[PDB]
Amino acid sequence: IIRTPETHPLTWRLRDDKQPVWLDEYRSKNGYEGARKALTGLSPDEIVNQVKDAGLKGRGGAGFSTGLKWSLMPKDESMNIRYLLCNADEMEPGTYKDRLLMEQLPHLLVEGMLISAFALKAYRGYIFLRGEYIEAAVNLRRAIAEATEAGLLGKNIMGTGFDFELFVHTGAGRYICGEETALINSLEGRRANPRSKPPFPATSGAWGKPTCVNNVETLCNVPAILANGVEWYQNISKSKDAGTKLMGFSGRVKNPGLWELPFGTTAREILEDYAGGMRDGLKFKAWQPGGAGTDFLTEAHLDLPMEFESIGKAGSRLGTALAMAVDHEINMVSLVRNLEEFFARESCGWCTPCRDGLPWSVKILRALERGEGQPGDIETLEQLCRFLGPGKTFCAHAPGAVEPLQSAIKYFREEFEAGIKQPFSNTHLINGIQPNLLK
Amino acid sequence: AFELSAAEREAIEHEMHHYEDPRAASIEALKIVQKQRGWVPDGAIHAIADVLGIPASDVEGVATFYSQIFRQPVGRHVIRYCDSVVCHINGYQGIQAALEKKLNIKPGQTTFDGRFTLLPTCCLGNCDKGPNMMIDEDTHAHLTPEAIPELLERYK
Amino acid sequence: EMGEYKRQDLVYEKEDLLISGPGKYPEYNFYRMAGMAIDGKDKGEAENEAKPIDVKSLLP
Amino acid sequence: ATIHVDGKEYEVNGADNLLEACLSLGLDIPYFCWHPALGSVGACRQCAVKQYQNAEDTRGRLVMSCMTPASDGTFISIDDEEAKQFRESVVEWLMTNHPHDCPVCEEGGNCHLQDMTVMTGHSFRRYRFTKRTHRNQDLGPFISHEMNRCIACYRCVRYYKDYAGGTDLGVYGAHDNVYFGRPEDGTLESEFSGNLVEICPTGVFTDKTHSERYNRKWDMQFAPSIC
Ligand SMILES: Cc1cc2nc3c(=O)[nH]c(=O)nc-3n(C[C@H](O)[C@H](O)[C@H](O)COP(=O)(O)O)c2cc1C
Ligand code: SF4
Ligand code: SF4
Ligand code: SF4
Ligand code: FES
Ligand code: FES
Repeated sequence: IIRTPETHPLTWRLRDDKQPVWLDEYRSKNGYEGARKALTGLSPDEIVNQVKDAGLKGRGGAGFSTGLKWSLMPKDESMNIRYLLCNADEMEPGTYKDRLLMEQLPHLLVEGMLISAFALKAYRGYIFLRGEYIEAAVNLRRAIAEATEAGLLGKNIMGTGFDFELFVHTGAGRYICGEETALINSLEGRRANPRSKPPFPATSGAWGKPTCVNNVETLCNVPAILANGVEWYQNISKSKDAGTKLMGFSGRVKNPGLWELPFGTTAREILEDYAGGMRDGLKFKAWQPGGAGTDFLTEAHLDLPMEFESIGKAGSRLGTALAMAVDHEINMVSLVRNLEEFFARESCGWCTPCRDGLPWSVKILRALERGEGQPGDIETLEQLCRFLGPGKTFCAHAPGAVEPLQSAIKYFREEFEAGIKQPFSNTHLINGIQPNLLK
Repeated sequence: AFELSAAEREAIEHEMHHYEDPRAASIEALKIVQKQRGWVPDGAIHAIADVLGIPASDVEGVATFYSQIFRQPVGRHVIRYCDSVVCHINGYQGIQAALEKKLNIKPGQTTFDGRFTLLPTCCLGNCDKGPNMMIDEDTHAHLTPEAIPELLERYK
Repeated sequence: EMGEYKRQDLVYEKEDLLISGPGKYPEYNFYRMAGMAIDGKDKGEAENEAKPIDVKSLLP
Repeated sequence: ATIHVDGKEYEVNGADNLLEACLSLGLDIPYFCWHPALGSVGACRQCAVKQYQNAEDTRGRLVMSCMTPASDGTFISIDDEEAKQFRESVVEWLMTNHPHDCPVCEEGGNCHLQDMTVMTGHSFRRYRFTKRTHRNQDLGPFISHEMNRCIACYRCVRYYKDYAGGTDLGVYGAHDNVYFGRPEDGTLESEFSGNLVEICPTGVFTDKTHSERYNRKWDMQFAPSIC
């Protein structure tokens, strides 16, 4: 499968031996020309308007447009200290796009942060990276050094006068650090408890200064827009989401991997053609479209385009667009138990519903695994689903945690009632006291 | 009886130079101490506190908040196997059973000779090549329970 | 049969109320249910109580 | 500013949040993490009320009344069924890991968690699994520590650090293993550390001097005196 630059704006310059493309090869393969055009012939407001016209949405699953987020900066010159943050955490399970895209293409991310910092007048950028990406950290630091010695970073960048510095902040392995307010809190060396919005980070973010936090894939889509134009960027595919996306299936498939595809591509073409369908003797039962924090879907929803709006009314989220396939042999009770165990061991411990309701669901699913379920457990899980929705908890970790549970209850309720065996016992007999035998 | 070395202190100061608030270098200071020592002892919290200038309560909260910052002593190698959902579909439990019948320990304890420390960990970002397991500097993928005895014996 | 001669002798102190055995309830023990640690009962040894996990433990 | 609570009109200060505005009128809203002297953080998720967008609405939205300003013409409901069920569920979640310690606890009869449990009307237990436990520290001669009774409302750390300026108390731990205390043993060196026995809504921090010769609040004879 070939990858021309016209339909693969991110992965066309990859190498077959999975080696990192360094500064000379990247510059040979149309490197920093968009950054040069932006920093020479374009005002920062012109770049912001071009990004807004390009319709660049948030690649982190939120779907928020990048132009509107960049337009939320105050116009005051007194608040001149502005910050750019790259969310290279990627702590969500079933998400491996950032590792591939920054292990062999770090200069693309460097150029994207350079353009996004010049468009926001931010003098400092921080790549908040997870601690498990050792090779990616080494490649990113080497790329930063190569850009610094070539004059692409630091003071008086390419003779323009804009001064920008780049740093890589390696995280210490916490899933809630991917939340942008919690990313700011973890960046400041604090416990990564999230912050309450309003105020948004665009007004008071990193150390009170205005801050823009962007995903890795958005900052990699930026140089393609700034180098190959905007009207070309909107003419990649006839869909409601301009640009491409790193998409692919994983989990007991013939060819698990990552491919750059335009929006509107249905999941069956990703499964049956790119992933080669299921393995031998494995019948497809369910799939998750956007990682561990999204609603499960069945084979009926497999013939559906993978867009934000297409999956939004389908009853799930597009997310990171890295789908997971589940066959029959995996018990859904054990799968949801592992999901809730991950979400209950990676909570930040700030607010009551997530902190003191995810262990209850974990214990209920553990009892359902061993056949120790009691009448009133599925109702408790449904109550947890009802009372951990958007706005009930302090941050958005818990709605995304309870979405797979509600989807497995909606679509696979027969496997949950197979774990309820013993009657509801909560009290033991006390001799001398006749119990209140309620009805 | 904890004394910070000169190399650790100058590395902490160099990390402090990259932030306008010295509190922001607490995570990297803890990781530097953990890399130089294997684990973060009790006096290292106070040492990082009076090097940075922040109270030791914040340093202790940061150290105990993150899972990859160790506060209890470990072995010379830390086995960190992914127990998340894609490796569950790929069957990490056979790999865990192989590790348990080899090391004869439980997840969270260390061997009697202090060689390996068995630990479950979060998603390693290698879900397409699942299951995966992390030793101190290497990430191994496409795991089988039969290859675990060959994999563990090369780490002394 | 608690009739007395002097009204002051109807004030039963702690030694006049404490009996040798459990009385009408023969098996209930409150401190097996309570969460406070006492002699012979450490934290986590009470009914429906897990063992205490330290914050410095290596588990995530 | 003008608010409408349960179809009743009230006049409140426009710069106050909804929780303190409704508490000043005598209306009852359960709350843990909010204190008048410390501000609002939105932690405990106990102060939920159903806010309507305009005068004629039926859906509403569950909002944190400690985090919601009491602006002009604000239509809210306290005694809605969804809000009351959510508050009872929050109390029930706080009661899953709570020790069976009320008779042997120095905060019994003075406990904010007891009053908020009774006020939300939660008296039936269905959580049947194990309850987490914590070791107790030694905080000095004045403050007695019992971390089992904590509900993780962050009042202690907020007061002791933002208000009292103390440096040796903080929050440690993780998802449900949060520990509020010193990093080791020793006396709290703050000169205003004694207010923790009233800031803490539970029996975590207790007056050890009172706990030596202990009696309950209804058995006390008080007088308004000067120190
Ligand atoms: C629990 C949680 C975890 C998140 N983890 C990540 C992450 O690992 N990477 C990421 O880019 N965004 C993550 N996000 C989304 C961020 O809050 C935010 O949307 C993102 O950093 C920037 O949005 P953007 O896509 O417009 O750039 C997470 C959100 C939540 C609630
Ligand atoms: S839902 Fe609450 S406790 Fe859970 S991660 Fe978010 S803020 Fe933290
Ligand atoms: S110790 Fe008390 S004040 Fe502190 S968080 Fe727990 S319940 Fe709140
Ligand atoms: S803090 Fe309150 S609820 Fe907890 S044991 Fe004491 S009196 Fe009971
Ligand atoms: S789920 Fe194991 S590497 Fe991602
Ligand atoms: S009082 Fe509002 S959430 Fe705690």
